Amino acid sequence: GISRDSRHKRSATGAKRAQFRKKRKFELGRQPANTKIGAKRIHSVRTRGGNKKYRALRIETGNFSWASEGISKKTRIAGVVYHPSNNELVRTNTLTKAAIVQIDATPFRQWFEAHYGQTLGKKSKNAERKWAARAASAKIESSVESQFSAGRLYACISSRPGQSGRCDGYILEGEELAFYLRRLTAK
Amino acid sequence: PRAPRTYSKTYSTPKRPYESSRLDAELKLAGEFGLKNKKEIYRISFQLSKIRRAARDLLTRD
Amino acid sequence: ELTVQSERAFQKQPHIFNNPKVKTSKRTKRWYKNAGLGFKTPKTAIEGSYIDKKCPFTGLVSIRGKILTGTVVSTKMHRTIVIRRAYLHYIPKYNRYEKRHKNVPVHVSPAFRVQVGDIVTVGQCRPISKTVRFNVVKVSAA
Amino acid sequence: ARGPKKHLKRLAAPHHWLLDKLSGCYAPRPSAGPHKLRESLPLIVFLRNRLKYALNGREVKAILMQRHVKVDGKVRTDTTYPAGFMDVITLDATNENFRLVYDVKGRFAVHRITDEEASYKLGKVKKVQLGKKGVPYVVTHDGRTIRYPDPNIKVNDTVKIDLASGKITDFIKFDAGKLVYVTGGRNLGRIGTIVHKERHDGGFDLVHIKDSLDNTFVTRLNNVFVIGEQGKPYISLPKGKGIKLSIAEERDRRRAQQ
RNA sequence: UAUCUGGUUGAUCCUGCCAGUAGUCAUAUGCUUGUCUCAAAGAUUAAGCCAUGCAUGUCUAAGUAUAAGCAAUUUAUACAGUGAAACUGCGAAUGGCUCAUUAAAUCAGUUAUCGUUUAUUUGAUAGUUCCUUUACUACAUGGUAUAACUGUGGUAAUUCUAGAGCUAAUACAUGCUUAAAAUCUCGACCCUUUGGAAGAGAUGUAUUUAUUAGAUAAAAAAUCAAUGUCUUCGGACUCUUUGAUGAUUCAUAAUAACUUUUCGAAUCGCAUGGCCUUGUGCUGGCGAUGGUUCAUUCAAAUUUCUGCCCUAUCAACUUUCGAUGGUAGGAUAGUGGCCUACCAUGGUUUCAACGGGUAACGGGGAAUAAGGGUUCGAUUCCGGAGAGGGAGCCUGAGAAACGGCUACC
RNA sequence: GGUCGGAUUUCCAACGGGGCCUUUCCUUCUGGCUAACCUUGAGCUUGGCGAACCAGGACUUUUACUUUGAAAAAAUUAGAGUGUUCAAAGCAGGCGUAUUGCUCGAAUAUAUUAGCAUGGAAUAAUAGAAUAGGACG
RNA sequence: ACCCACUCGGCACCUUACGAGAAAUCAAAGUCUUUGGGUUCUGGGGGGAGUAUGGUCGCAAGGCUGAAACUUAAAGGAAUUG
RNA sequence: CGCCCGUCGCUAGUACCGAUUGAAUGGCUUAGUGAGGCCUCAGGAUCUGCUUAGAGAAGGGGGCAACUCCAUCUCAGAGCGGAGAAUUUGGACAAACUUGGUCAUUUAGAGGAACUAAAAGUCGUAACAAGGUUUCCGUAGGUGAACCUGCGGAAGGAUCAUU
Repeated sequence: GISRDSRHKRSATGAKRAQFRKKRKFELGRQPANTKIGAKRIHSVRTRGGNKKYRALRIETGNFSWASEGISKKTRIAGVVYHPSNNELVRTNTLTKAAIVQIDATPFRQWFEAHYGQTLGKKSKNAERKWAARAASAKIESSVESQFSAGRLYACISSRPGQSGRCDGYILEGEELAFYLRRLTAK
Repeated sequence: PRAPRTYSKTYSTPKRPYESSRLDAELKLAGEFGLKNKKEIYRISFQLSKIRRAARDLLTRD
Repeated sequence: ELTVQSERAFQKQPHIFNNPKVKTSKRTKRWYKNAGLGFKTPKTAIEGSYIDKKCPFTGLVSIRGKILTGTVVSTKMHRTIVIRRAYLHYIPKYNRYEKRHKNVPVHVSPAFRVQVGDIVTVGQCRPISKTVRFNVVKVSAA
Repeated sequence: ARGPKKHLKRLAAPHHWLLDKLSGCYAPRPSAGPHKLRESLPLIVFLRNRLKYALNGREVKAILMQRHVKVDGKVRTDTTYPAGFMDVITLDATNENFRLVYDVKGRFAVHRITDEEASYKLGKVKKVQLGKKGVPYVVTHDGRTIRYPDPNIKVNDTVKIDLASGKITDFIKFDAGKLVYVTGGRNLGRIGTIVHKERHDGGFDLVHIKDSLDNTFVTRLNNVFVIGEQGKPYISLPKGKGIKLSIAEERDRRRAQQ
């Protein structure tokens, strides 16, 4: 099986180590997950000590946080558009960590309307008072406004689905948002 | 696996074997004290030598 | 050292959420930590725009265990160097010693500016790489 | 070797049990428990080689199974349970209560005591932490884990316990000038009345310690064991009280008690 | 117990070696051998091949028993005694054998896990499980085999197995049943606008993500975005609370969601105890079993400094296709070139790298001695490796298992 | 000898140790201890300069060396005691009023280098402020 | 250019033998069993053998490095008398 | 009449060179084939829960007469699903084999050239005295053999000596 040690590697001087042990179970590795989109499939594997490990596959939907609002909603995923590690993962649309994807943006939109009563893109006394108090925060910024206009919003995957069965992440904002859209636009 | 029983002798052979003086003296001793074995004689001399080494390396000390 | 976000990824300190909505003083935030044992987190690390997560101060890499001192001899690597531990192994039979050296490599932050000959002490941290275990905490030259 | 050990030879078993290098080439392995392997006394070696109340492990299992015995207020019907440091054992037969403490000769003594001196014990705090749901707790040197103690109770302190519950009768903090007991090193069994200490921040907090003959020494702060305050011990102490007289002084002692 | 002797010469002094001499838990052999006690023993050559037979199975009071097994319940109509076989649960990863491998590798001392798993024991630990949450649902408790067995049997042979009929569970798949408050939302409604509002859903545990708190060198001043506490609405403003750590994004707590859904006892033996609202009502003990989390203990894996025999008739070595580092990601139980994508081109070297050899596993130790030392150390204890050579993997907490499977030789 | 060959005093002296001054700061700021308190109340009173306890801010140029300690698994080795009938061994044994029973033991030493702390500062090197980016300021 | 005296550095010399060494002999071949100022290079009985091989240099002749098997009790140094 | 050198000749041994594209053994290994498991794309025998599903027509309840209500053995047919082996794509792991290369460890061998040893072998007599041409060192040549000769060097020389 896939080893995880350096008794099969070279020393630092340039010296082939000798053959010392047989491969183990506590120095092993396993194949990547290569998590994809559509028709959620999660095979599980038994690990060292029970200690289950949800090998993600074909994951269609995931969770995404907006930290300026402190909220965290469930959403589908349009597809990945950029990965620093490999344009191949970008092309083949394989979800991993640090992964730049597009999501529906509709739950965030409708929540914004329900919470502030302030439009995006383009009543009762209690809710009116609520929105009047929650005002001065419907001014997020131009790029997110455009992305809510488009209905496809840029998020970063921060989970490890092949280890967790969970595509979780957060919407991009401001600095890294500008950095990554610049990377996309680089032509 | 059973820890092995210690064994250690109680004698020591002569350094140099054939010295007529040594042999006749220890023969006198054997023939007066009724002994059979230079083994026994060496054994007693070895005990004496052990205690004498102790005496030396003790009176060396303050 | 022209650009902190030189690489394709977005290098930063994790979890340090600089809220773009509030516009407060010190536009960007920075975590840090006193390493302990009488060490100092330098002001270049405090004011630094850099990231270098493998640093003990701004990063998340606890120093703990053995400590060593040596002189730097290499600088040709990226946030990593090699030192020389000149010491003397004793021989009881001949009752006298012999020079030996072991060139351990260490990790270095942007918090230090190191030229060759700068004597330096480090701290045992976790395995930074195949070759490395230690990280520099004080320099002793100019 | 591919998994946990199960056996134990003699001569890997510790010294202070005084197990003999003859009599079969295998030894009683202390099964896991609230105490370590080495600073622990199995009940088999206890009953079979301290009292001679039995001769063979078969007899000892008969005893443990008929339940004349009980540790921590519980029967503890295992032949190789770790009777560790300070611990209490109560025997209906003879209405005895033996306590497990050390002697200066580096051995687990046999301290005959009464039922109330059994009904309380001592325990060194090993650490303190905050459990889930905001329940502060601590854990002792005998695997006992206890909740909602005084915040004044901090690390290296010692507690005196009810033995019907794991709750506290009282506690004693660590500071300069308190009576202690030693566990580890050449000083196994000493009682030496803390005089001062030293930090060396980074490892090995050390303590300078001397018993009432002015005789001083130095020990590790995790090997010491604080038993209360200077003068009064919270328990009764064995022959010697941790003194370590000379070979010749002890020779003269026994020659007076010929 | 810091010891010498014979031998080159016709003789002498010397160098210089030889032989002699003493010992060995160092072996073999020879010749001989009456006794007591202790005891090594197919390592050296072949880690060469192996017939035959054993070497790990296992139950209580207490998981499942109608053995068409055996005693007798007669205190028991369901058994309730014992009890093969079988299901189940544990363990079979320890022991034991050998030393082939292996020369910075194991190992020995010495550090760390602020970088991780951990059955088992031991100490603590699951009011929150009705999910259109009102009929959607037994909780004095729910569903399913299936074995054993009955018999049909099939191969020359196998711890070979099919076919048909039963039946059990701590085996499987499921499953409700106990407080109180407290914030959010809504939000009926009043409408007020200083703005007041009934009523409704949530909150246990666990996983994953994002966010906040998790602290605290020193004292006054100017206001307000709007006075905020209560008002003399002149403003008095205090009150404030946070543990450990050498040091943490630590322990730990809360907001918002995620979960294909984790745990929250349908188990078992004894003893039968108390209230009367006189109901098989309600409550009750000593236990065993298992069970989420944390800690502990026996472990385990990685890890810091130092240290290894002979060789230069081995001086350049490493990097194609990982060698040195870095970023991102994957995998791992976990860090990390462990692996990949991309990138800089570095890294070790006469202070002997690298390569070769080793009748080399290492150490604790053994013989031997004035000291210094030399030699040996497979070999009873410690750590490693292996099961005919290699590779792989299932089960499991734990194996790369070999008295377990798959293949090749 | 004040004990009948034990132990004490002024002890003259030596021996090594701690401290002050001799141009000899041999880190100081915050603190509480304010300490040693100049603080004195009549002969035992009310108030001195922070390490002597401690938390820190602080300069802490580098080593080798050397001392002490913790620690270094047992067995082994040396070695205490011990009548396995002696002995090799082993760690047992011994004593009773032998009915209740009593009772010392299973020491101690060694443990290389390397690693931690550690008093020292001789010895050996070791940078220091010179077309002063020099310290006190 | 000579003489005298002195001086530093050189090639060496005469005598002693305190000292050394196995002896011849030696102003170092001394200040070494009362064993240590600093450093380099080489030898470990005689032969085999400065052979064989492998590298390496040279046109070559040959050189530098350079073993083993096997054999043997002596070879050898300095002096004495014959 | 001492000691002694070498060739040649006999006997025995040890190692070396050596054609033999020598032979074996083991290790590392390019390339190629590449099993076998494991993961992933599908697969779908098979079993199986739910939802209806209409009727061949029994039973009883009701217009008691056609007719009507529901259960019923029945069988399609339909979806809603659960598990699902054989087989299967691709991937990493990668035994073994073939072939070369390479590294070391032993080994056969016609013959050739050496060395050593061995009571009395032949040829001479090079060496030790000025050894009968003083010896030796290096180099070159010569010849049956020791060995000779030339060029330079030394004294271990047969001289420490010519004012």
